[PDB]
Amino acid sequence: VKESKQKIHVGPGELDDYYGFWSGGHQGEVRVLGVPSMRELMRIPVFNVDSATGWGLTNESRHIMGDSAKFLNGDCHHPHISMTDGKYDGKYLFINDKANSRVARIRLDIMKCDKMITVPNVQAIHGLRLQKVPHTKYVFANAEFIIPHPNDGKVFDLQDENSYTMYNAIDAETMEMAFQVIVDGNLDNTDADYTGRFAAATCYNSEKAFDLGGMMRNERDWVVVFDIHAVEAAVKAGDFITLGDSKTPVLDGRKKDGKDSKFTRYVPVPKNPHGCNTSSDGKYFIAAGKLSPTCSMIAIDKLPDLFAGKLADPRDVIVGEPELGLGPLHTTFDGRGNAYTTLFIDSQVVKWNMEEAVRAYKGEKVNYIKQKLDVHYQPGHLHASLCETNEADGKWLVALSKFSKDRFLPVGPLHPENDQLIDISGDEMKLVHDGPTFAEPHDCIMARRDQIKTKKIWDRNDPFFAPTVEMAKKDGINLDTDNKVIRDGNKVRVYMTSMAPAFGVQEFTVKQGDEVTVTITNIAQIEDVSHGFVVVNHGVSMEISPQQTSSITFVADKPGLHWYYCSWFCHALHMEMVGRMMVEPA
Amino acid sequence: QKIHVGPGELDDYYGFWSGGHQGEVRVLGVPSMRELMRIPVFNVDSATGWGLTNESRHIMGDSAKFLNGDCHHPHISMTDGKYDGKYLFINDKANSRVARIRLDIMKCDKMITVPNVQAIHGLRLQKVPHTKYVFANAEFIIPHPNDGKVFDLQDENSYTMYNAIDAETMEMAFQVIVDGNLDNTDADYTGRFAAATCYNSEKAFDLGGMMRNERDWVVVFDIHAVEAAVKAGDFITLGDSKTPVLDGRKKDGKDSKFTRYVPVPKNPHGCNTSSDGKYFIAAGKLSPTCSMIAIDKLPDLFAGKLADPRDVIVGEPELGLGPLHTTFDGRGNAYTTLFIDSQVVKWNMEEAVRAYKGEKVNYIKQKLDVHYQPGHLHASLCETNEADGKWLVALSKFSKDRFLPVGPLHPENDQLIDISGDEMKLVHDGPTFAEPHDCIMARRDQIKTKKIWDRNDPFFAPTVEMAKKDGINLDTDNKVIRDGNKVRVYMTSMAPAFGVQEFTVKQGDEVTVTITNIAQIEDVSHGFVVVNHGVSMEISPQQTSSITFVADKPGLHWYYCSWFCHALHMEMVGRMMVEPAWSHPQ
Ligand code: CUZ
Ligand code: CUZ
Ligand code: CUA
Ligand code: CUA
Ligand SMILES: [Ca+2]
Ligand SMILES: [Ca+2]
Ligand SMILES: [Cl-]
Ligand SMILES: [Cl-]
Ligand SMILES: [Cl-]
Ligand SMILES: [K+]
Ligand SMILES: [K+]
Ligand code: NA
Ligand code: NA
Repeated sequence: VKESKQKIHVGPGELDDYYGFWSGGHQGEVRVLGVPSMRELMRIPVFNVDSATGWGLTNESRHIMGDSAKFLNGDCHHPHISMTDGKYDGKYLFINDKANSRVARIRLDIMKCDKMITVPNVQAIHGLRLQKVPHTKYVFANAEFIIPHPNDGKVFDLQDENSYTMYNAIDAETMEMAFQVIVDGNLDNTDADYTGRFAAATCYNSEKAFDLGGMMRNERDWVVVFDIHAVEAAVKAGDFITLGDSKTPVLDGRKKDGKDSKFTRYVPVPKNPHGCNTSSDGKYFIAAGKLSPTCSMIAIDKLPDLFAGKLADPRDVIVGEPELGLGPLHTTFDGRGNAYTTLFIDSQVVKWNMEEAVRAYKGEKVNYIKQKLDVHYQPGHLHASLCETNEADGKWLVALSKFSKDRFLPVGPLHPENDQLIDISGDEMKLVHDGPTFAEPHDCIMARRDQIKTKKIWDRNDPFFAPTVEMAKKDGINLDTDNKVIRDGNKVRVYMTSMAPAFGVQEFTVKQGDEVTVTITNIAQIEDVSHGFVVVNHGVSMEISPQQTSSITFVADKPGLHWYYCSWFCHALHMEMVGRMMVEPA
Repeated sequence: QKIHVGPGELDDYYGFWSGGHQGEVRVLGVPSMRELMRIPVFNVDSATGWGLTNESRHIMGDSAKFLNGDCHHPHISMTDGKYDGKYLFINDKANSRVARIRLDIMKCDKMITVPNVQAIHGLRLQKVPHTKYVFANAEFIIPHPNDGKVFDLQDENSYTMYNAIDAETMEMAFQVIVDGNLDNTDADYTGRFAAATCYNSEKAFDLGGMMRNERDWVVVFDIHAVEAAVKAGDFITLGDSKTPVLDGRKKDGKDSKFTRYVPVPKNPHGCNTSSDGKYFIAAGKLSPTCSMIAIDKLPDLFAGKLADPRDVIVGEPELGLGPLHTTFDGRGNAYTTLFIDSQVVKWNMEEAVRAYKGEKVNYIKQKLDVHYQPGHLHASLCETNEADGKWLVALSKFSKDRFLPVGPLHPENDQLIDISGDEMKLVHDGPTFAEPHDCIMARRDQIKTKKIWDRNDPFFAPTVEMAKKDGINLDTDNKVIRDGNKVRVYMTSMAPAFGVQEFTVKQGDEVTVTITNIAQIEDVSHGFVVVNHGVSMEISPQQTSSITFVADKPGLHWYYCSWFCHALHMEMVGRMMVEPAWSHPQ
């Protein structure tokens, strides 16, 4: 007998217990929440263009985005925190972009996106999870959609032998591709084991169809299990191919005339399975049945025997297949031996015991279902605190529901998502908070307060703006002191320090048509004294926080006087923290 | 007074938060302070496609080239000094715009770039007899014309202008040239008078010059005189704009027909009409006071029946350091933010008026500490004669230690305060991104939203018109129209299938995809994303949306529905096949 009795109210002056990291959904950012208050503490721009900080307008952000800076949209689903020894280490957050096929990395000490990669030769990065053990060496990323190779417009057929999709491994530390694995079918969600050897992904389009009925024809698709040691062995030996102009090593994980690859095993699982979730004790890859009212439990301890050819049938690694309810999509864990699964159709979370499910699969008459909690409505992902680590603490559960209906005030034709906080600390799940969120966060991740350490002010050698320091070095500028205008043909490079309530350069003059770069270094050493910089009617906007350098480039295409001002309320004289750009006519 | 809104309870008030330099408008539930919706206005929204869609870019006009905005002041249209819930208006300081949000669909439906001005800052609505005019301050003095021959702010032709926009047509109504500059503004409860603070009576560009004079002023406008001069044809026009321009400057000590300038210390900021309609209250900022302009003495002031403009001041209470903004409980109390002292000061307006007459009386009732450095504040219904004295939001600029650390950039602290009793009670600390400057609350029953679009809605009527030229009936048709190197795809959508699941174009074709969501159910929104083309939009029930992009890459390119709509949402996809350029002419 233990009761669910956790306090939910975080009063003024009190602090939240957990950080929540929410996908921004189709809006494209990452959002930082306090838990259990469910209040949004910060937005981290990633694939969106952020007017406030200038992400997507500044030179530093467009350098990180690369050529993909041309896109103003993203679609993210799956945020995950880097691990060491199966526990969060607080270093990085990774997230996917399904719209323009990217992975981004966020540095959790500065809460900014610091690296971004377009995954080559694929369309639509969806499933994403991190190696757990010995640490996050790889980011694993699913590309969802089968495409021709090459995709040059000569072949459009999905059934062609060179039409396929690929599992992707990115080096977490360098954010360069490590390798790709061609698979049969497609890829939905993915997870990793607690040794580093195995990773697994669900597949819903084993049929390689494009139409709705075609994609639901097979009784069973599969989860494909990857032998990462075997992949690495082959890469280290040089037996791989490359595709197109990408140097990425490409391994072939497809079955060929019935024969298995060294790199993959295909475990039949019903049906168009969706979630693929590693239990916190490291025993199971759990695939959520979706169209089948089940979850399928893959025993990780049997996978070495599967890849060694010691098992008669790939189904022999299935050790449980509990019937739970209508539309199982995702599973999480309290670390006490229970699994928690969203039922999309039944609109519930079901709590169930994994070892009892395994015994029931053997034919014991034991009831493994503990509780079904109604949620509102149609839940997708769910997340129990520390569930992706061997420290899963079984305290908080968030269920992320796609139809809010009447749970909030009406706000027009478009509705918010209902992210519901559930106390799981005791024997009964208890619903304690409905949190409306914009643009469908799909999944979220929680960390203990003590797992996250942030910088209070920037470091001057920070890699985030190191290329700007370099540019200034070429101009002979000491960013910490200098207030100067460099003229270079039709290029003008203003460098200034800023200190509330004044810009260090308060006027400058240019010729109509000049390309202007303005670089600002906030030399305050006080926490929270951010400055802004907006050029009126030029579409120019950016943030400069304490000890940061930020820069932005625009063309002075309009003759005349053009004011600039500080956008971040910084000082009693903030309205007067302004300057003039004077543009002499052509 | 209920503080906490439990699961399945609804908030009692809507709150409309400015998005600050992030450029959107945010809809909150009060008192829970949870964000229910984001309304993109000057930002590019990846989720809905605002800034990318043809409908949004049509509304933005040429300003669709800007990806940024800076908004501060949201206000709800009024009829007879009460909110009518028709429209929300907000300013853009970064690119000199005013936007209108239609509160039934919670979307920006009109936008205007105010001509011949720089930086739209202060903004407020006529109250009586209804909101005919939107009043908008241009904050910065510029040359006229601003063609790069004159840069000096002291030139005869260097000034800023007060701006009146027709609320219903969102076209310019008139502009009034003023001395000095403009900061905030408000309107009386008769329709005759509006008023604006000025902090740069010096027409300087540096900090000390802008602070030189002991008093700047509140400039009062006689809208009846302006209206009479425009009907009489007595105005000029500037540049290309047909907007009537009237001259509200003093010339040679002589007052204009349209303006009177009331001396007020010092670099005053806020400008707030009391809910009883008696006073324009100006916040003294650098002066530790507010200045109360008796609106009933204004007709006498404009008729030359007063010896000194100061004679319309009937109060100047000393309140504390850095008064910025004032709001009203409707019980004769005013609440003022003290930026430097970091407090809200509650004071009795009539008692302050007696103390100005010499009658010693303590008009200050309470000073509540806020965290930290408050800017604007807002009491529920404060801008109407229905000011109800229940809730107070103070919007503080430095949150320091009030929330978990999230890096060098800190959230703001919007603190909800109970003012229903004699004593202000701090009840909730609400972190917000990008510095909302101001907000506005409305009773739940003052807002009526549509659950599904009307098919004749002007938001997409231009698109319906385009479709008619192609002979399309958007409600039923699934057709691909070809026109040279343009392709216009029209389709219906019903979960979980796109009405046109595949189409083929030539490389380089300009593709418009128009989608009509023909669902009748609430909350069934679809999305549309073209992988790797930077294309993303929302289509809510009975909406038509369209987006245009270049099919610049040969090959097969997937599109998918981004808005979780169904159990088969992962499977709602389509294919664009792009034939290579080398296989087609040129
Ligand atoms: Cu992309 S899917 Cu269940 Cu993860 Cu939301
Ligand atoms: Cu623009 S000012 Cu007190 Cu409104 Cu914030
Ligand atoms: Cu710098 Cu406001
Ligand atoms: Cu249509 Cu999801
Ligand atoms: Ca299938
Ligand atoms: Ca002044
Ligand atoms: Cl998953
Ligand atoms: Cl338990
Ligand atoms: Cl104001
Ligand atoms: K939704
Ligand atoms: K701030
Ligand atoms: Na990169
Ligand atoms: Na317009």
